[PDB]
Amino acid sequence: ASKRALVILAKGAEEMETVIPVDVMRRAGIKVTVAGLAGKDPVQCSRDVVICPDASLEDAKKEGPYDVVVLPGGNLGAQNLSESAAVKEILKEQENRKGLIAAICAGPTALLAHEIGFGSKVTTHPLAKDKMMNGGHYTYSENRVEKDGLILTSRGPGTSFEFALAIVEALNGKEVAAQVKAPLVLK
Amino acid sequence: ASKRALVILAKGAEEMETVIPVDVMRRAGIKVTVAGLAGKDPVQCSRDVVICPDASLEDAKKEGPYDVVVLPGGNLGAQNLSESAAVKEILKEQENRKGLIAAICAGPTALLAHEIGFGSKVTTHPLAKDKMMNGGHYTYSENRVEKDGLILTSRGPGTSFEFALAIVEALNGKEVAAQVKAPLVLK
Ligand SMILES: *[C@@]1(=O)C(=O)[N]C2=C([C])[C]=[C][C]=C21
Ligand SMILES: *[C@@]1(=O)C(=O)[N]C2=C([C])[C]=[C][C]=C21
Ligand SMILES: [Cl-]
Ligand SMILES: [Cl-]
Repeated sequence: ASKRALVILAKGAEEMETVIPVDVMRRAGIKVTVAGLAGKDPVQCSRDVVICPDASLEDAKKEGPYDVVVLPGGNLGAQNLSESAAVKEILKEQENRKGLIAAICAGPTALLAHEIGFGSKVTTHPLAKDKMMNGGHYTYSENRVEKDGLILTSRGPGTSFEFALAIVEALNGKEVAAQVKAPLVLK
Repeated sequence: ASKRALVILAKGAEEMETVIPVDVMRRAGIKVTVAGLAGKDPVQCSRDVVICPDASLEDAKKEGPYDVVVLPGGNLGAQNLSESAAVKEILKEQENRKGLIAAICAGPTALLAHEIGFGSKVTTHPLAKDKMMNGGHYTYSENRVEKDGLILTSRGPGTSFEFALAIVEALNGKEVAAQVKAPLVLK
């Protein structure tokens, strides 16, 4: 049975941090749902790329749970995720069931907002560190990708391939990740 | 005056190779037009990410010329670009005016199709080499990014940041490219 990923797409999401994981996960044979926070309508990302979601979050929630819940960054996207009671509910559920939660750049700050994964070692974008560390609820890491307990985090657009491949490894194993990686022409 | 980029978006385009250059160029202050080959409607990319173009190609052509014309890859996207008389016209015009032409992965095969830049040193995805080299009209390179005469080429999703930053350097200079690069958290 194929693994399933939920990628939550909010206004102001970093479009690279959205598309790279979506695409790489699909290359891995993961069934990915790009779910619009606001509804079914197209989403204006941080650098004005407009992406049509596969479904509203409301509807995608009905088809859960998922093997991974993915939170892109972009400061304003992460802020929208942080303010959402629907996101809170999804993440709490995922945490309760011991499922993978993945977040990149400023995305991990939504974990703080929703009180998810306290005590975990995490990374963020350098510019998001102080926000993430308010209260000392996590242990900070400068690794490009970090993973502790349920929580997989990464730093920025430039770590998005590494982040995506870590998700692939967690869901489908090291061999599939390596097979997906090779045709990408990564460094 | 800001530099201007035309990114031609066809069905089957590799969405990473589309979004990374769009986003990075916008970070550089370049005015980017994502132009839909088929018209104004949303475009289903290779891994099913759906992107709404800024304009149809028909309309974007009217606002040219541009400082760079960018051809994403994705085999089926590149094939659609290769078959298009409108693309032929745009590239011929850009070549005639000694403007930058940039293409990635299988994207450079559209240059072959349209007889653009013969004699240039080029790279492609490894799997697109034999197509690109049919007739020996170009000189092949294994560099991650290659640039010769008017023609800037690159290899794959994993070289997209390098490709984008090369475009930024060509248009806006080395210092802007470096400033845009730093916050990305590239290796
Ligand atoms: C991330 O994409 C993000 O979420 N925030 C941020 C900043 C402030 C700079 C560069 C990259 C990013
Ligand atoms: C490129 O994106 C492309 O245009 N073609 C291709 C192939 C065949 C494999 C991996 C990446 C790419
Ligand atoms: Cl941001
Ligand atoms: Cl392809």
